[PDB]
Amino acid sequence: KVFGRCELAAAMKRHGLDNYRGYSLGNWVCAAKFESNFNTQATNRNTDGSTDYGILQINSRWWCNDGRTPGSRNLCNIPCSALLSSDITASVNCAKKIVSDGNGMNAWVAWRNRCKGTDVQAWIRGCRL
Ligand SMILES: Nc1ncnc2c1ncn2[C@@H]1O[C@H](COP(=O)(O)OP(=O)(O)OP(=O)(O)O)[C@@H](O)[C@H]1O
Ligand SMILES: Nc1ncnc2c1ncn2[C@@H]1O[C@H](COP(=O)(O)OP(=O)(O)OP(=O)(O)O)[C@@H](O)[C@H]1O
Ligand SMILES: Nc1ncnc2c1ncn2[C@@H]1O[C@H](COP(=O)(O)OP(=O)(O)OP(=O)(O)O)[C@@H](O)[C@H]1O
Repeated sequence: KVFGRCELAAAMKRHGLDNYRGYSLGNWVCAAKFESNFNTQATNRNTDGSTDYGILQINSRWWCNDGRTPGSRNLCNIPCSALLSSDITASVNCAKKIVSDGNGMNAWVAWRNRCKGTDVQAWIRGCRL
């Protein structure tokens, strides 16, 4: 599923990401925009043999199991395929674990490089949530 911007904002808010660990909703929408272009099915392989999955590009070395990543830890205790669903629940639940882990949203490279410190509230402007 390719979400619209306000559609994803509303879904993320329904699933409890607004201000989760102090990160406002626009941070999460901005991260999804630049990680996956709002496409739940996005997958991208990394140099180390892991792959990133879903709307928030969660990686198979630490967070989910894809059966092909040496040293997989599966800290979200989920198959990576679950992070590709049209229903964002599994991605949200895993993202909540990631952002609680010490580095906050710096776990998402696209957030660090394209969202952090910017006017992220713009990502929810005009939306009826
Ligand atoms: N009665 C239920 N039976 C089974 N699962 C449930 C039930 N109520 C809630 N859930 C679980 O809640 C998870 C997420 O909540 P829910 O499906 O209600 O979100 P939503 O508001 O429809 O989401 P979105 O706004 O993204 O469409 C679902 O994956 C489902 O597993
Ligand atoms: N892949 C990553 N996963 C999680 N946190 C990360 C990752 N890469 C960087 N960070 C953290 O994000 C924050 C900023 O990252 P960055 O690499 O830019 O900072 P740094 O090397 O500590 O120095 P500076 O920000 O001063 O240039 C730091 O806390 C860094 O530890
Ligand atoms: N400062 C830290 N010291 C030790 N372990 C840490 C630290 N920060 C995070 N971790 C743990 O390291 C593992 C990877 O966390 P991290 O936030 O770096 O993940 P990631 O951004 O998805 O991966 P990567 O850094 O490989 O790109 C998790 O178990 C996290 O709990």
